[PDB]
Amino acid sequence: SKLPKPVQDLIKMIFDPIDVNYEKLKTDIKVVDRDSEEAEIIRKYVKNTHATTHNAYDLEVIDIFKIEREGECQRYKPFKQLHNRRLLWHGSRTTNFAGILSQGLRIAPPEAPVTGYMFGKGIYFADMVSKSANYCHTSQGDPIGLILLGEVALGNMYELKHASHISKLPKGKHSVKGLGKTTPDPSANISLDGVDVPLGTGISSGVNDTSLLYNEYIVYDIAQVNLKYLLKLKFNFK
Ligand SMILES: NC(=O)c1cccc2nc(-c3ccc(C(=O)NCCc4nc5ccccc5[nH]4)cc3)[nH]c12
Ligand SMILES: OC[C@H]1O[C@@](CO)(O[C@H]2O[C@H](CO)[C@@H](O)[C@H](O)[C@H]2O)[C@@H](O)[C@@H]1O
Repeated sequence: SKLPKPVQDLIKMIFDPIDVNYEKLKTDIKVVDRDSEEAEIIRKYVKNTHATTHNAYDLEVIDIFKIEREGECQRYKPFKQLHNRRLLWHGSRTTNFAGILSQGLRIAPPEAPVTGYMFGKGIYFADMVSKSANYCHTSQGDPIGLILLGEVALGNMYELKHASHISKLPKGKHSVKGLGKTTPDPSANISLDGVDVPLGTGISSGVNDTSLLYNEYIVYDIAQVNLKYLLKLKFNFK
């Protein structure tokens, strides 16, 4: 295989020779240099947005991959210039990633219940790396996890303090923001190619009557998501 060794390692991690498995993902995968500005920004995002109540583990970045899923950017076009585009976290079990990279993030079918979907059947993201990392269900035995950075086209946000359990938004609303008590310091936000990166260290939001500790972002159209990076993380438990 002519692929870089980090990419070979990733392929083995989420699965028949290696190259056919790579072509099975239908995804261009490049290694972001560890000494690049991209990598510095992403490591800062990981460092600053770890919650205090997720003190069960520390996160260390092993490898950062730049991913382009076949056809995804072509279908994100309708939302490419939509205001309020943010770079957000999405965690998931390693076992799922083979699907995620080949089919993209997807929404539960209409026949599925709304139980367990705090803000309806959609695609969920976080601005706190620990909140997304919790959804990797990493164990002390296998302390390596995968997590996505995705450009989400949030547009006009429906800001909610309590759960709705429905996936239908009012007219002129493109996403839902679950308001948490703690948000990244907005004066530290930066723009990485027209896309906001809320990598500020956590502070209080002032939102009082909220059921969430940290923010959530939900979109209800797969075309509103554009995966940009895939991180491999060492979980260091206490
Ligand atoms: N992955 C992230 O980075 C991420 C980030 C921020 C908020 C997030 N919410 C989810 C989430 C939601 C819903 C589901 C989901 O299949 N429920 C349906 C199944 C179900 N029945 C339940 C009944 C009770 C309690 C929990 C339940 N989950 C999974 C993940 N993932 C989030
Ligand atoms: O009521 C939705 C509101 O937003 C728009 C933006 O074009 O549609 C977005 O929101 C819906 C989410 O439920 C989806 O129908 C659609 O895919 C999504 O882009 C408008 O259609 C509408 O005014």
